[PDB]
Order: sequence, then C-alpha cells, then structure tokens
Amino acid sequence: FLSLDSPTYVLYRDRAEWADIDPVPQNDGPSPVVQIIYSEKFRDVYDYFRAVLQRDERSERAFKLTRDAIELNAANYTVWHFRRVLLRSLQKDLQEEMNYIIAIIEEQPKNYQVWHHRRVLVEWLKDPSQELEFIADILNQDAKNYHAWQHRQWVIQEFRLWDNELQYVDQLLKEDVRNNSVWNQRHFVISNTTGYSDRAVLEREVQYTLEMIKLVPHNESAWNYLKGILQDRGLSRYPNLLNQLLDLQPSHSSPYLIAFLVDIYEDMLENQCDNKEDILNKALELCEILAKEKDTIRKEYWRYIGRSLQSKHS
Amino acid sequence: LDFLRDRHVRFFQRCLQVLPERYSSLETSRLTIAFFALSGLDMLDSLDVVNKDDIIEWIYSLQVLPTEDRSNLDRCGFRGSSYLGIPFNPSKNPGTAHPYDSGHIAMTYTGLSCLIILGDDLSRVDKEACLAGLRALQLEDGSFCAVPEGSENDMRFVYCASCICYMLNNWSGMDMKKAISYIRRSMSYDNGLAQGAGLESHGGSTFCGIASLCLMGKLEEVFSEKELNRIKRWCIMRQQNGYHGRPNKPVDTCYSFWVGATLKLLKIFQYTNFEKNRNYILSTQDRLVGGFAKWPDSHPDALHAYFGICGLSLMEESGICKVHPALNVSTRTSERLRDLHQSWKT
Ligand SMILES: N#Cc1ccc(Cn2cncc2CN2CCN(c3cccc(Cl)c3)C(=O)C2)cc1
Ligand SMILES: [Zn+2]
Repeated sequence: FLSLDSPTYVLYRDRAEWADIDPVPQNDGPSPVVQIIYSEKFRDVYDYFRAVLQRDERSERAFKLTRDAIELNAANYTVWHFRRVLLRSLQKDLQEEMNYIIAIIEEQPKNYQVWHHRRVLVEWLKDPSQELEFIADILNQDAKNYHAWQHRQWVIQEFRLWDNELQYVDQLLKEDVRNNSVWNQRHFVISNTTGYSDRAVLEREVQYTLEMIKLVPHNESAWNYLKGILQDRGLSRYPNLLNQLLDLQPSHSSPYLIAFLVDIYEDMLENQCDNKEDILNKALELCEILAKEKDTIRKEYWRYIGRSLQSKHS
Repeated sequence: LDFLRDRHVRFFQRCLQVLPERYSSLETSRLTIAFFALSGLDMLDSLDVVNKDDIIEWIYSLQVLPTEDRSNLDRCGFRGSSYLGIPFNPSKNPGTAHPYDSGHIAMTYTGLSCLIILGDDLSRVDKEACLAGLRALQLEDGSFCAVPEGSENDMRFVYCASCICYMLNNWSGMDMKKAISYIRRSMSYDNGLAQGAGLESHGGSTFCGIASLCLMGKLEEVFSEKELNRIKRWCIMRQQNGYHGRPNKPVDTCYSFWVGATLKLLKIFQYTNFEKNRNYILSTQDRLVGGFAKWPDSHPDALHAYFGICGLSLMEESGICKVHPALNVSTRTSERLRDLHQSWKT
C-alpha cells in the first residue's frame, strides 16, 4: 500500500492502526560490535516488525509490514519465514505472491532467501508452469547464475520436465560454447533421461563435443565433458579416439588436448597394455611438453605427474 | 606491489566499529563480519588492538540458550545479531522464550570460532544444546539447513556442521555416514565437487567437501587414490594467475583460499605457481582504505580481505601467520583449540 518513498509516507509510530502496539527496540548491549546505524525510517519499520514477531501476530497489517521490512533488507531470512507463516495463516493468494517474488528476484538474482522463497511457493502450488520461462529470463541477464541453474534443475527433476531441456542446452551452447554451466546442464539432462550406456547416445555426444572443440579448441568445459563421459568406461577402450585426437594436435592443439592424451596413456598403463615402457615414455614426453611450453603455470604440477608415472610403471 | 599490513589492520578495526546504513543487509550476519575482522587481525597478529573481553560478552549475548523447560533444544546455537530485540544477556540467566528465535548454523560456527580466537574457553557454551540444534538441521540426504525453520541446504552448511563438531570435539552433532554420502554424491563428471548432486562443480563447494572430510579424518577412506588424483587435477586447473571458482569464469581473490586451501589439504599446493597468485591477490588490495576486493580497482569487503590474507598465508607471506587450511583459523588458534580439547578430557 503506502510506499517507503511516497511523499505521504508515515512512520508506523504515527499510524493510528498501530497505536495499540508497543514497538520493540534492538539492543546490542554496552559495547556493540559491527554496529550498523539505521535511519529513522528503517529503525521504525523494524521496531514494529520485532513487536509483531514477538507476539506472533498473524494479522493483515503484519503481512503488509513484512513488505516494507523486505524492501529495507531482503536478506533477513526471519522476515521471509514470517511472511510465509502469514501467507498460510491468512490464506493469501499465492499466485499474487508469485508475481511479487518474481519481481524481487529480478532485482536481486543472487540473494539466497528470495530463491528459497520461490521454491517453497512452487512446492505449495505444485505448479511449475511459469518456472522454465522465468529462469530463462534470469539466465538471459546472467547465463552463469548458480542460483538460477540450481532452481532450474530442481524444477525439472521435481516435475519431470525433461522434454525440452536438451534443446535449451543446445541453444545456449550456440550463444556461448564456453559457458561451463550449460555443459553441466547437458550432462544433467542426458544422464537423467537416456543415460550414456546406450552406445548410440555416447557416440552422438562424443561426436557433438569434438565438433564443439573444433570450433573453439581452447575450451576447458568441452574437454571436461568429453573426458567426463568416457573416463569411467575407460579411456583406453576407445582406440579411434586416441588417433582422432593425435590428428588434431597439428592445428587444433591446446593444453587440454595434451592433458587428455596423457590421461589416455595413463589408462593404458593401468590396464597392462602392450609396449608399457614405450607408452610411459609417450606420456612423460607430453608431461614435459606441458610443463616447459604448453601449460607452464602448472610447470611444477606436470613434472610432479611425470615423476608419479615413472615410479608407478617401471 | 607490497603487502599493506598496517592498512589492513585498520580496515579490520573499522569493521568491528560502526558502519553506515548502506550495510544494513549485513545485520543478520554481523557475527560473521566480526569473525572476518577478528580472525583477520589474529592472522596479522594484532588482536591486541581490540578489547577481547567486551567482544566475548557480545558474542555470548548471541547464544540461543535452552529455556527453563528445555523445550527449544532443537533451536539452540548462535544468532547472527540481536535483530530480534531479545534483551541483552551474555549467556547468564536462562533462555527468554521467543516464537522465532533460533540459531543459524553459519553463526554457530563463526561464533564458536570467534570465542576461541579471543581466548575464551567455551565454558559458557551449552555444548549439548548446540549439538542438539545441529542434529536438527541435517536432512535425510545428509546435507544441512542453516535454521530449524527451514532454508536452502547444501555443501556450505555441511562444512559449518563439520567445523562445529570439530571445535566442540564431539561428532554427535551429525550422522557422519549420511554427510559423507552427500559429499560423495556431489562429485561431478568433471571431478570437482558441487553444492549438491548434479550441480556445476565449484571451488567453494569443493573446499567445503574436502575440508569437511579432513576435519572428520576420512579423506583417504572416502575417496580412492584415483579419485583424489582427479579432484587434484580439477582444483589445480583453477589457477589462471589468481584463481577462479569454475571453468571459464574470471578469477576472484577469495578462490586463492577456497581452491588454494583445498590444494594444500590434498598436499599439492606446493606445485602451484606462487608468484602469479601473490601478484594477483596484491593487485586487488585497496591502497587507500585497506582490505582486498575480488578484482583489482574494485570495492573491498571483510570477506575478501580475510580470504585474500589467508590466501597469502598459504604461501607464507612475510608478516602473516600460517592458516589452518581446514578449520579456517590461524594455526596458533587451532593449537589453542587442541589444548582446550585436552584440558576437557579429564
Ligand atoms: N562454498 C561456497 C561458495 C559459494 C559461493 C561463492 C561465490 N562468492 C565469491 N565471492 C563471494 C562469494 C559469495 N559467497 C561467500 C561464501 N559463502 C559461504 C561459503 C561457505 C560457508 C558459508 Cl555459510 C557461506 C557464501 O554463501 C557466498 C564462493 C564460495
Ligand atoms: Zn569472492
């Protein structure tokens, strides 16, 4: 109702409807630590908020008071909890609250309390119809917002809305193939629908990734996905992969590719392969290439990996 | 350039004093701001510039003690501040019953942590009540919530729970088997640890997961050598100059600790590039007001000032105590905590 910056705004201590309530002040004791100074307006709203909380007053005026408390400080989790208590007690229109929280989140997309509030609402309404579109809007202003992706995965899992996510993922990877969040989403969708045990799926994915890698060879996310979907099956169990990668080294080289090769060679040594001493040398040669010229910042790491390979396979 | 030690000491001093209303959103987490400041001063060996006694009383006034009828055990711990209006009481008289007064896991953690840093012996801490409160926060999947009324649940709170159990030297505060299960299930296909199953692995959650296991003394038991090698690879790949929290994201000073501390716990921080990391951290230093920001020429805050200093500590900066990578307090403080534990066992 009465906005905090309205010309006609009136402190709660001057409102007739609040005459019966005695405001409760905050007291940090004798020597306060990390004390925040509050304006008259701010302290006034919260002095009445404390009063209403202390008495657990489930009133309509209290509900309106939370709107002001939230405007002053949306990070106060107690205020949000109390607002939820009131939403239930007063049986307020939850569809209206969805509009409210939708606006709040757009203004504060990184606030934990507002995302939690929205999730509780969606659980109450058992209605996820607005979710995917709302999240797509937030992701449009920040494609890596961890809160948005978390909420998106919750909605999709909770209401089984997998049907169009893989297409959404493909759309976003075209906009920015380097978005690590989207690659994570891709694995999320696939491993929760078809899985990767279907050789046709695995092949489709490995092929898709190699295509993306060819477009932008220096992309950790793409390489991590490729290694991620194959590492547990056994990298050495894919002979054509090793050669297809060695054929990229000429032009599409990068430390990620070199690292992948070292990992392939290591899987081989782990599975008593043929030419153990020859393979080991192929790995060591790459570790040193990474340390001396391709991934110098991790120079000491790669050399450490090298020494680890020698003392384990000789 | 160089480490502006004196300026950072003043910065932390100011954090403990008075702040402009533009910092109102910190109200419910003032205790963690105090932690960053105190632990930061401790790290710089300057706790003498503050009145340890006054602060200890303030902290104790934040403890949610059980009521006479002990009907609120599931809600005990520490508050972030006195925003509820409960009458000042430095854990003296019993607990003043209130419909919405309860602890917050991150506050219980930073609270206990602050008391130890200040020299208190935790005698006024109702240990059993805190542990009861902690247990109540754990979910079926093993993770934790921050407050009994409900909140989001993730790795961050698993770490808080672990720190609390470690400091109170009693793990009855959690079902360790379920917590470990949650931590394992958070491992991503790229080998880093995420906030929860299926989510994007992140430097912060990886630290929380690994540090929790180390505090439980079960790192080796939970992850195989092959697994730990994969996690190490994921972590050390985070260094660009300074460290970022996830692939293809810009670096942020605080990751020098989140990731750096993880690497330290995994015993391979020694193989990272110290110079480029140090240069980046120092470049985010605010030469005028002190403290550190996440990026150069950006506004500093208590969190990044503290983590920037702890990041520097990892490489043993001249003028900064060694940090306990898992507990997130000075080794001096962790040593004092050891004594405390010994003294209790009698
Ligand atoms: N973990 C993590 C994490 C999450 C997000 C970030 C992103 N980030 C980067 N600079 C500042 C941040 C925000 N963080 C600080 C750590 N933290 C946390 C960590 C552990 C415990 C508790 Cl109670 C809280 C948070 O909740 C929010 C960094 C680290
Ligand atoms: Zn940061």
